[PDB]
Amino acid sequence: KSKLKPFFALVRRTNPSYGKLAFALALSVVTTLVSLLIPLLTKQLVDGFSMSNLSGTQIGLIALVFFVQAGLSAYATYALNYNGQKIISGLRELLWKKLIKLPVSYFDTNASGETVSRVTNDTMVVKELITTHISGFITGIISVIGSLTILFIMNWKLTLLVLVVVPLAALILVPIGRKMFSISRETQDETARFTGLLNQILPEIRLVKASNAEDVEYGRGKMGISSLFKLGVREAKVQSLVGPLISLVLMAALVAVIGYGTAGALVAFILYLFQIIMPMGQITTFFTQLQKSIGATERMIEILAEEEEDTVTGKQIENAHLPIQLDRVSFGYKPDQLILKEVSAVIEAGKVTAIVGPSGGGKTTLFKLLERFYSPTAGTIRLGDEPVDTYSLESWREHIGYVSQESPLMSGTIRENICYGLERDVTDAEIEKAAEMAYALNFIKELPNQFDTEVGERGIMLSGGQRQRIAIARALLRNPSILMLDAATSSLDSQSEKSVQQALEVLMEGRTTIVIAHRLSTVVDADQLLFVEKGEITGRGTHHELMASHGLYRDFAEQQLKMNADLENKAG
Amino acid sequence: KSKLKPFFALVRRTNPSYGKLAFALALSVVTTLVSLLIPLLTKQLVDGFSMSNLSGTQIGLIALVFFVQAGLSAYATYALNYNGQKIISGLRELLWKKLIKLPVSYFDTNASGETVSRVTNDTMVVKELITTHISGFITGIISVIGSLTILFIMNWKLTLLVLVVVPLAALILVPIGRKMFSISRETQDETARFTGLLNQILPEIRLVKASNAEDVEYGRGKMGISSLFKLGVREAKVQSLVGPLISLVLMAALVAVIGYGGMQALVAFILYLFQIIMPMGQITTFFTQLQKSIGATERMIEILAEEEEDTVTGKQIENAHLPIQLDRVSFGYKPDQLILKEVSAVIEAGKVTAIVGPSGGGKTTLFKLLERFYSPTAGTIRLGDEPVDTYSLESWREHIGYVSQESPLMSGTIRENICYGLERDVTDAEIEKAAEMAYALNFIKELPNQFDTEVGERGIMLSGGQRQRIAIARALLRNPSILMLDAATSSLDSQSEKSVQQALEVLMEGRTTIVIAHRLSTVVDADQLLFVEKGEITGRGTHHELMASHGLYRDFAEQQLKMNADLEN
Ligand SMILES: Nc1ncnc2c1ncn2[C@@H]1O[C@H](COP(=O)(O)OP(=O)(O)OP(=O)(O)O)[C@@H](O)[C@H]1O
Ligand SMILES: Nc1ncnc2c1ncn2[C@@H]1O[C@H](COP(=O)(O)OP(=O)(O)OP(=O)(O)O)[C@@H](O)[C@H]1O
Ligand SMILES: [Mg+2]
Ligand SMILES: [Mg+2]
Repeated sequence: KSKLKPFFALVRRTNPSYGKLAFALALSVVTTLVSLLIPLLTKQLVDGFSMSNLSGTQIGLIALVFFVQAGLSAYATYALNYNGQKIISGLRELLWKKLIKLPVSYFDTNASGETVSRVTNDTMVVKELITTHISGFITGIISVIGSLTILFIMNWKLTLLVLVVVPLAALILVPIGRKMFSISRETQDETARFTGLLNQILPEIRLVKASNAEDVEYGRGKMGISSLFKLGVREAKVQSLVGPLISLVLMAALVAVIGYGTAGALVAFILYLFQIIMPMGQITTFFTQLQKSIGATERMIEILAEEEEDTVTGKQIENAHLPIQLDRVSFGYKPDQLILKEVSAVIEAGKVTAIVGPSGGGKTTLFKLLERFYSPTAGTIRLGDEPVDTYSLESWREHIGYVSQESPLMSGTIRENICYGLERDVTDAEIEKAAEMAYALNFIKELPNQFDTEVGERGIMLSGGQRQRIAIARALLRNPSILMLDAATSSLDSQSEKSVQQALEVLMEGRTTIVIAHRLSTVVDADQLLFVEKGEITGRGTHHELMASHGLYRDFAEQQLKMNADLENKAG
Repeated sequence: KSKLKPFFALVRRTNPSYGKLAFALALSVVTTLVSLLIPLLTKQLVDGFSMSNLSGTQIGLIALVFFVQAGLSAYATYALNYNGQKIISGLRELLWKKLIKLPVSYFDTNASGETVSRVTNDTMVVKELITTHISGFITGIISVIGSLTILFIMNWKLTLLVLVVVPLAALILVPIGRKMFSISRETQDETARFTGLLNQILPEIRLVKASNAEDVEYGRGKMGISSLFKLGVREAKVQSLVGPLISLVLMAALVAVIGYGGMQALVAFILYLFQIIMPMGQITTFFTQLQKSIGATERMIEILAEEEEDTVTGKQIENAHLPIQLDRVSFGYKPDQLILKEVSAVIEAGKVTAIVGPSGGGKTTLFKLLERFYSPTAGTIRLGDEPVDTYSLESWREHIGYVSQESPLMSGTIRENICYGLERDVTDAEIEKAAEMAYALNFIKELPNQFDTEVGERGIMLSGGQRQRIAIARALLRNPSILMLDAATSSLDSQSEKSVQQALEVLMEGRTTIVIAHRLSTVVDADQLLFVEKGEITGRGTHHELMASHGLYRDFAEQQLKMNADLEN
């Protein structure tokens, strides 16, 4: 609740910080000791060196070493910074591993392109910190405890002033440190908004060439930056406010010396007291910059509490192959506004089931449900009269292939877009058979050499027709028990998909297959068919069995029949 | 060529840096003066102050006021940092405006998700810099010139040592500054690779749940970070190397005082000489961190030389409406491997032309050409017997609508996905007619209130079916002379698109329309049709005119006829 205890708990999860820093902090302490001891000895030494040269050859060597050991402080600056580079790299490690094992039901709410900078830019603020953080704080805290003990009159008999220098200053940093905390949470919640704007803009540059967007999306960037980030000077204004305020209470201690305070002691008293400031200007800098870190990490804390959606809790059950039964499952994408209404159907093995619905139904959502992404409230999904959750959470995903309604590809270099299914044993003499079972090898070999070809970002390299045929090979290399085709009519011609339908029939005969498609002439011979509508389903059986029996549509097909009856009489 | 002259030229383009910094640098100079003058006066003052409380009270209250002007240094630290915040914001301004006016023929080569961080993270390295950069450099350079003049014996009669302290140190920083420059260009060319990895991964999280990717794409991140960025400690190792090496030449000057002065003031000479180090430790820090900036900006320079693809060179010609003629245009996406082979066809006005080709042809690469993105080598594109380049470069884009083969949407809040065509005069009582002409208003009004609805990143809140119908409204709000539909069969059903075809026929009758589509039953009544194949075209005329006459395919249609003959029997 104190916003401080989790932060040291946060760096605690990066384990190996304790080892080398403990050595690294130690020699920086004695670095403060030798810098304490240096200016008093040389002024007596030179008087000592009036003798000069003799003491000098030997002491020249001595000083070189000594002065070489004055350069040993650089090794402390190195070794702190090395463990400084360790602690940031542990954050980026632990942030990234949590980031992909968390449920997909998070990412739909908040902006994948926003949270990505919270890996980078909400760590790099601790790199610049941890030099000024540690090294400045330790070098002062020994000097201030080194001051008042040698200011021995003022901590045993004149204590009533050295109990004013810290606590009255401590009241001053409290609104500053709180305001410093309310700023660093804002900028770091706006760097993420700023980078999130651009990654939702820059890959879509072909649309932003709409010739009126370029005068506008530039204007959104400037309104992104200058109204916020030059308005990030609000940090720097308060940052410079600390200057007078440390002194404005410190000189208040200085005027206090006449209210309570022989004369031979007063002159030495001023001499030691003015050695406090360059120490005191460091410790307050640390307490400022510390609260800068917290607001830059307070957002990063909450994304370490979301609940680890991939479990490997496989109880006794992964392997056998049984039919799939949906049992009154009703899904809500938002729990007060649901779109699926206790649908109940059975997916028998070895036979291609299909799903056909109009635009706006629950077609694709039932597929994302059948990857067990949500497993909603009312209803259970079972297989073999066994509930699908208790098998495992996502080792059951391994048995299934899946292609989306769109065709997604990462920064591919084509052969790696197909590869990571079996992920270790790709068997290069088999990918071409997965290409031949997808009509891919025909229009790949004329390109420069399948490996050597590189797709774009979202896969621009290849085009749109080649995109869909590439992604369908991903499911046909994983060799699944259960296929899941979402759009086999998406971006491909009738010449292609006839080879596709004639290919997977050799594959899938004891391996059941759920495929939805537009344009019902691709699922006419399916062994089952469904007609889903707005979260409800009103159909069963074969298409010929459904056309004569059911009287709901009776022209969904005839909407597509009359679009094809024109082609006969126009040709003959 | 010197890698330095463009950098000061780079900040020169951010104009207003000259104004306030000149005031800001000035009072920091006299801040160095008062810090020079302070420790000598007080030690003589306290002996005169011991003339009691009286000596202190009334002069000392001004000394508090004097100590308030010691806090005036903070205002210099502020005003430097304020102009420090100005110069970074000018970079992000000038980088962003150049970034979107440059040709699309750049972005296909290098990785939009890579170059985006070069807006942010290759500017923020100058923010931390410019405090340590300027303020540290100015506060030393006056002190070192303030030292040797008060070390007056050693710059007129013992000069032969103060001509060693700088130039022999200057040899030492040369490999360091060069190595420091070869490091900062690497990390900043790897922050961009690291962020570019994630934005090509994180929005595709539904695919990365392939259950074997999570154990792998996590491993690519760690191999991204730890093999490179904990290996970014190579900076910090050389960064700490400067410590001995400034002194290891400085004490070499110290041993030199007996080689020329030992046979011949010496006690006061040591006292002023040891005041040089905390100055000298600042100036070398500046020359280190300066070369850190250059490698973090050398990549940023070259993206200010690419050539401004939107010109507003409209010569005399924007407005009239004439047919479109392609004349032997041959496009290469790579100039030694071209895919379009001097295609020649004519697009007559008022009549829907279509294009149908198999997978792998040049069907869209002719649409992206028809937005004048490339305008390739062999051949000219003309309209009205007038070449299309000399009209304007992209004010001609305003007359045209266009939807892609995919359906793209930005972070929308639906009404803003349709809005920025006319971009100032959206006329809220008309968007619904642009929705009614796209079969959008039917399945929008049941959602929570068209404005209030928000799509996802790539429209993931909306459907796939709803995505395509939304994007097609964008062209039907701009009210074009020329439509360009790329996939009216993409993600939409036969119930939808029959309304779509029956809608735009009321719109397009004197407004010509180029539409490609799968599944030839949507272009059967087109007034012209083309059959493009691998960059070549082998068809003309009407479909019924092409089916009997041409003998190339003769079963491209029959490939789709026999798939529909099963539905009757
Ligand atoms: N936030 C959301 N997440 C997931 N699905 C949503 C969300 N909001 C709405 N939906 C619904 O998801 C449904 C299913 O989309 P689907 O996968 O069926 O697209 P499709 O298969 O192309 O079919 P359609 O043609 O009906 O869009 C849509 O009806 C849409 O209303
Ligand atoms: N970024 C790119 N720019 C231009 N051409 C590309 C690019 N990436 C790949 N290509 C090549 O351009 C060819 C043309 O594809 P096109 O633009 O016609 O897409 P398409 O209309 O979907 O093609 P099809 O419908 O024939 O599959 C592809 O075969 C591909 O080899
Ligand atoms: Mg889908
Ligand atoms: Mg296309």
